[PDB]
Amino acid sequence: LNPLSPDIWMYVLLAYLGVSVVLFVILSTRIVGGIWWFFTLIIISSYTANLAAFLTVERMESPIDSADDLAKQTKIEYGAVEDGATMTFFKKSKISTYDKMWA
Amino acid sequence: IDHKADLAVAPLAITYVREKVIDFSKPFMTLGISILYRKPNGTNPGVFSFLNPLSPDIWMYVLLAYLGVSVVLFVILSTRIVGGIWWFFTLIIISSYTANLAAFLTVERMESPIDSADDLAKQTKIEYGAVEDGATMTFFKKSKISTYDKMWAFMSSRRQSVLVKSNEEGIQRVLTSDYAFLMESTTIEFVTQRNCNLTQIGGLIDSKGYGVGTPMGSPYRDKITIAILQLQEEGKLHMMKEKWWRG
Amino acid sequence: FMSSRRQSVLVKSNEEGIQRVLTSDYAFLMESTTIEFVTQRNCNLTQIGG
Amino acid sequence: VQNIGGIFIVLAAGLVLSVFVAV
Amino acid sequence: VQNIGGIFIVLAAGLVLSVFVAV
Repeated sequence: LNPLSPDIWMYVLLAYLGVSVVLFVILSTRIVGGIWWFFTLIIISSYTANLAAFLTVERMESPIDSADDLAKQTKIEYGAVEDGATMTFFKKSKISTYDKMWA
Repeated sequence: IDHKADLAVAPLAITYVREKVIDFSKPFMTLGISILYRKPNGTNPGVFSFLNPLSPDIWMYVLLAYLGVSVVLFVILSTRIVGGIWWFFTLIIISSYTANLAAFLTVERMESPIDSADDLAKQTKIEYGAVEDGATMTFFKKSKISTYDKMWAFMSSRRQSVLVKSNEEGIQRVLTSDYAFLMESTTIEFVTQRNCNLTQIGGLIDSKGYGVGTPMGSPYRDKITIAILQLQEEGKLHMMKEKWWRG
Repeated sequence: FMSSRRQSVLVKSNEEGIQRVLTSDYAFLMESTTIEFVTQRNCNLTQIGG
Repeated sequence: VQNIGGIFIVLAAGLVLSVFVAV
Repeated sequence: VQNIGGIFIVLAAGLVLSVFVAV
């Protein structure tokens, strides 16, 4: 379930079976072996880099366990009951966590 | 101010709010406000466990499964293709392990060491405060800088259990929980020379002065001032500093 | 950030500003005409920002 | 579990394909 | 990820032409 767009690995699969059968029907052997080893290493490195970026983005977004962690977080929206309790305290709070939560 | 004492020798900071009430001599000691914190109690080493895998029991499941299919490959054209398939399956496993380790290391490298006082002012998990009815609390009221205003607002918001009465309770409050104190740096130097388990994070915030407290309007204060200036010229203050702050 | 460390990172004169850029990891903030004279004079420094 | 569950599923699928080819 | 696919199929056509020339 990669964040990258799919079917590129399907293209690699069909092209790999094609170059495998055109190798099977026939100094060039070590050349095409090193070429395919290098290009599969390139594909593995790109997949590893994309997985590392997605895992770093997931582990950067920690679960919300505190008010200041919620204040630094921006995707989850938050609110309370207007014109009464738990709003007038947020109206006149000078602490930076609660100021950024009034923001 | 009630003339129940004619001299105060206990170290009190010279401020503007007390210059208009009582008088002081020249400061025999200089001062800076600093933050006492515990040392970071982390960095688990590999003396007994060194954390080789991630998801370790299921990593052992992976190792058992690959040893089982290696035995299956040993007992039974197709052998080359099956070995290559399990070869790039192990390459997939190695790539996933590398990605997870890189994510963990990049998360571990991007951390805040709460060195400055503004880093303490930003967060609210690390509770903080000072000695109640002291010069540090009075300075935080009159501070027009918004960082110390935010710190005093957080101190006054939870005033029931953040303002201790003595610096021994300061050590008892730093040594448990996740508390950091804002007090006088000479006391911080004394408790860090006595105990090598704490750190002074950040530099001196603002300078102050340890003077001799006198009642207002006396020539006794002026004689005390000339005596302290001659004594600091005599150099015995440095000898008392090297005697008491050492050890 | 400047006013919290107002007695440590703030200079008293323009000669302290150019030397703190050259010696320590530090950037100065001043009127652009003097910075134009410094960049025409000295080559190791430059002007950042509009 | 999760990614490793799919790894185990494709390992079992490769085992079944190896059994089918090996006959 | 389709940026990698373009250079991948350019190099695939290059190795196909290399196989065609060398044989």
